[PDB]
Parts: sequence; structure tokens; C-alpha cells
Amino acid sequence: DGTVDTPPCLRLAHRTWGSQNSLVEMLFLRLSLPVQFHQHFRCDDPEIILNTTTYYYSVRVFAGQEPSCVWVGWVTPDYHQHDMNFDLSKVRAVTVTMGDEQGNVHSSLKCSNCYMVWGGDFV
Amino acid sequence: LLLQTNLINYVTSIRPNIFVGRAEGSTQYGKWYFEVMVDEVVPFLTAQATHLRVGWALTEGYSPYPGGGEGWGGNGVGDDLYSYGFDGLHLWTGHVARPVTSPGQHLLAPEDVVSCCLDLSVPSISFRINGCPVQGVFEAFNLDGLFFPVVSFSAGVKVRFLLGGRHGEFKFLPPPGYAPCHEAVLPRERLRLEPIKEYRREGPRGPHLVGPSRCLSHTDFVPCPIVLPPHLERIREKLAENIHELWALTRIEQGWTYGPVRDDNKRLHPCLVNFHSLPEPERNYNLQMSGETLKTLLALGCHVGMADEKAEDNLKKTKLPKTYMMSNGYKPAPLDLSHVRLTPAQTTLVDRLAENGHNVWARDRVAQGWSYSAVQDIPARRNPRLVPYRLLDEATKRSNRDSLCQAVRTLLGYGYNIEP
Amino acid sequence: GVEIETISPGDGRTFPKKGQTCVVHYTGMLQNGKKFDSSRDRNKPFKFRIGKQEVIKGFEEGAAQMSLGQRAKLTCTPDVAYGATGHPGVIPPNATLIFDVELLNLE
Amino acid sequence: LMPVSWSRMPNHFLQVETRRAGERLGWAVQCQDPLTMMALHIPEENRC
Repeated sequence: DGTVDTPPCLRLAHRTWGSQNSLVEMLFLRLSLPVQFHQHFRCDDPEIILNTTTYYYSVRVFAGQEPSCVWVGWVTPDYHQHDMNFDLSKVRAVTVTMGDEQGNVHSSLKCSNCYMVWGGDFV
Repeated sequence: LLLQTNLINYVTSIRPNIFVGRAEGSTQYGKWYFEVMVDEVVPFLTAQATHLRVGWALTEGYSPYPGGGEGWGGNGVGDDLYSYGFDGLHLWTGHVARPVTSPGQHLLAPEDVVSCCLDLSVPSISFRINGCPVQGVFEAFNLDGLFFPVVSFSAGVKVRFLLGGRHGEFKFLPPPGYAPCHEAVLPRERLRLEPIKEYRREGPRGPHLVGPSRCLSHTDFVPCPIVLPPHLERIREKLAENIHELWALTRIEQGWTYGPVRDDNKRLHPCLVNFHSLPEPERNYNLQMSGETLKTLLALGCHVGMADEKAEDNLKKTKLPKTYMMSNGYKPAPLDLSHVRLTPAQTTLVDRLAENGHNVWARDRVAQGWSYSAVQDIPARRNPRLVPYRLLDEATKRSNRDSLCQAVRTLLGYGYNIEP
Repeated sequence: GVEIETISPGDGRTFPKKGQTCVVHYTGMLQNGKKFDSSRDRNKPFKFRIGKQEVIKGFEEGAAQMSLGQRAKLTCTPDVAYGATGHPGVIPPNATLIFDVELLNLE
Repeated sequence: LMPVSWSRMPNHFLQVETRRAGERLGWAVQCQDPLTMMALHIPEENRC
């Protein structure tokens, strides 16, 4: 439940972290609802909060969990990498560039199927 | 908020058996080329537009399935992060169209020839259609796996492959640095056309079901590679004189004689008299090839010991008849190994040595700046055996094997035993 | 806001003139890509007269900007069609439309 | 992310005719009969 001190929140606790067949491998948590970026780009006070288009969510890594083995961020639906040896080098990323007939470039777009950070890059 | 229904078309994907990838130990080129000529496309057979794209794809990631999938459906080349598509006027990658600026841009009409410029050194894919290049390229993609050409088509499409001059005929000249695509065929398998990751295969009796295909890995193309005891130090030149005498018997059996020059067309052998009659670079070569195959013989775990030097010395040479003596009249006398029979443990160990020796040789050849092709281009650094040993065909695999079977039983005829 | 990007070129010389009929084997989408309409599913070459404003403004302005047998991709802006309210039940308010047409015959 | 899931085979497939024609024309491939299906969308996940 969400309190006056705490937002509405949901956790993930391991059942069998002791003995008797404690299974552990790198699991991937996605939420259930997407956010949608607007069709065209732009190119508290009640004024600013009713006009703002920028949003915040939050995770908190508990004690006893290493941020070295925690990855937090964003994922688009066409992502199906299920591996236990995942590091940030193992992320698909394709850079598309286009130019004129002169060869001078016009744009350099990078599509990735994953937009995350490393928690080990802060602690 | 609700569900939507629609009729859509089926897509498939086809490829040749041309899996090019790069790594640290790279026996491959890394810059290729091929052409596709389209000659018969109905634009609208169905209610939906006739799907037809051409590009490149990875092995381990691109898995097109005949229904469903990512997007609205009919997903094929460029429909995720594992392949990169072109249709005539869009760059398909990551399931999004990208509008291009091509001169005279249109779809893949009939009587059109498209080309795919590929680079593995820099991550780069380019295209030209009917000789005319496109104004857009791909960059910075991953390199964990191999690459093969893909064309995804809907129904109502007839198209032909232009792979290389032995199979197709290139309607345009490749840009300099781009090998014709019929060169990366492996020696074990001929060129063939196939679908990808399939499960149904229509059989005689009726529709066969197959399991998952076993893909060649990324690093299946990199080859692989101490002190020496004094009891093997003296026998090293003994087998070296045995090897040259066995070579000159092999030379004289086909028609090489002892000549001052080395002419194979005239059948001349300057090492046809004796091992001491071999020149000092060949005399040093016979010893350094002896020390290499012995330091690796202990390295695999085969224990060696010295015993029965009397019965080894009591074994005479192989009998050389008047037909065995060459035109010089000096027939070499190698050590007789008719008494020694090789074990299946030794028949296992004789393959592991020739696997190492061939792959450590190509390791020196890969350091020499050489890469594989099916054709043999010596100034263009192509040797048709520049693969690891299990990728080598059986003929050259047997050829180094019968080469190394000579040194085993003569060293067993020298009294030395081999543990497994 | 009538952007015509070609898909396949036609005759290049034959254009529809006013007071005349056309036959278009069209189909449309939205910017999300959801296919709200077609014509081939109904198996009927859709016909209309130019100039008399039977179709929306972004359609017939795209129509005379084509050649006979050409295949074009149109992009009709919100202000040119179904601007404030949109169609009831089908097209939402302030929606940009994306078309795929083909002039079959008759200028 | 579960690793596998049960899907359904279709009842017909594309009839593909692959054949190399000529040592200079190369390898030909064609198909003529069309085969279609119905598809749901689940628009929140874009997975048909």
C-alpha cells in the first residue's frame, strides 16, 4: 500500500534463499503497461504540474543485494534476449546514418532494443 | 483497449550456406558482395502489399516463424534487431521503415538488380540498385555471430540469385575489396539453398518434422595450438633421418630423381639421396619438425618411455628392390615399422596430433595475413585449407594423417611406448 | 499539407482533368499504422468524379497530382480532412491520415 | 521472461520452388499461390 511516507509500491522477495534447492539465475522483470512517446516532438506549482511532460519512477535496491548485478532501465517490446551471461555489452544497438549524394551525412539514428544503466556504475 | 483482427500474408526466408563472421582469430575476409536480380513481381496478389525485402542477418538471433511474431505480422528481414532490410525505398531494421533518398527510387520492380555491400572491419552495410548506390548505411551493430544473405518474400514473387561467376554472372562489377560470394563456401558442403530454423519438411511418405538445426558457432573458425627429455633428444634426428628417407622413397615411387635443382614438373628432388644429402635449411627443417611433434606429444598427456633399444637396433631397414632405387641409384633405407601395429588409442592420438599440427600451421598462416576462400589466390592471400581441422575435408585430413602415421610406428619400432 | 511520395511511376503524361471520373484501388491507415480501410477486400475499384468534392480535400488534391498507372503514398494533414471532430466511430479527432492509392484508368 | 511457450502450427505452408538454372543465371526461387491467415493484435504489447 501507498502511505503518506511511502508511494504505492511492489517488491520481489526470494522464497528459498536458504538451503534445499535454492535456485538463483538472472531473471528479467518487465512491467505490464507501456508508456507512449508523442507523435511529433516539441522541436509543486499547479501551473507547472498541469503542463509538464516528463515522468518519474523509482526502484530501491535493498541491502544484501549488489548493484554490480543489477540493471535498471527501459525495454521496448521487440526484445527477447534470455541469457544468464548478460552484460551491457550484450545489448543490440544498430546505428542508422543517411546522407546526400555528396556523401555528407544528414542524420545518425541509433535504435536499441534496451535502454538501461548499470547500478554498479554508481556504487 | 480491445483486440483487432486482420487478414495478413505469409512470409518466409531463404539463404545460401554462406556464413561469414569475424573474430580475433579470423580465417575469413570480412568484406563481401553479392547481387540479386528481380524479374517477376505481382504488386498486389492479396489484399495486403506483396512483401519482398533483401539484406543480411545474424545466425543465432534471426528466427522468422510463419505466423504471428513481433509487429502486426508477416515479420521478416529487418523486422527486429537481428537483420537489416532494404525493399527499394526503405531501410528496414528494428521493425521500422526508414525513408531513403535514392535516384529513381521505387520498389523492387522487375528487371532490377540490387547489390549489398558488406563490411565487417567497420560495421557497415551499403546497397546499390541497378548500378546506382543508395544514400544510407548501417553502423555499430554487434558482431557476436556469423552473417548470411537473406531475402524475405511473400507469395507471387519469382527471383534469382547472383552469387559469383561459377554460379551466377555478376551483372555489375563489385567495388574494389569485395569478394564474390561463392568463395566462402565450406569444403565439407556444396552450395545449397535452404529455409531457416524450420520444422516442417514435406517428405515422400508425408510431412516430416525436424528438430532444431545445429548452427556453427562464432568461434568455429579460429584454429588452436616446453622442455624436452634427453632420451628423446638423440632420437629426434633419428626419426628426422627416417622421415627424409621415407620421403625420398615416396619421391622415387612417383618419379622424382636426385637432381641439383628442385623441379617438380621435371620430377627433381634435391633431397632424394639421403638426409645428410639434404641441404642445411632442409636439414634444420627436419629437426625443428621433429622437436615440435615431440614437445606436443607430451603436452596432450601421452607418457613416453625408453625401452628395448636392442630389439629396435635388431630391426633392419625396409627392403628396397631394383624398382625402389631411383635414377640416381641410391635408394634410401628407412626404419622398418612392419613389426609395430598401431593401437586404437594410438589411432586416436594420431588424429589429435595432426589436428594440432595443421591448425598451428594455419595459425602461422593466419599470422602471415591469410584468409580462406574456395578458390586458391596466393597473392590475394587465399589458401583452400585455411580452416580448423574438423572443417577440413577428409582428403587433406587423411593426407596429414598418413603423413604422421609414419613417425609413430617407427618410433614404436625405436622401442618407445606411448601411454594414453 | 498534401505530400505525395511515389511508389511506382506510371505514364508520366496522362493526368486527370476536371469534370471527369477516376478509378482508384486505394487503401488507408493511421499514423499508428492500424489499417482502417481498404478497397481490394471489397474487390471493388472505387470510383469518383474529380472537382465535385465527393471525397475529402486531401484526397482529390492528391488525385490530380498523379499520372495514370502511378502508385503514390499520400499524407493528408489534420486540417485538410476530418479536422476537429473526425468521422464518428472510425477516425479519432485531429488524426493525420496515410493513404496508398493507384490510378487504375480513365485519366 | 519465461524461456519457451506453446504455439500452434499452421495447416498449410508456402510452396517454394528453388532450383539452380544455368551456370551463369544462377539459383532461382519462386512461389505463386497465396496463403493468408487471420490475426489478433493485443495492442498493448504489439505482439500479434
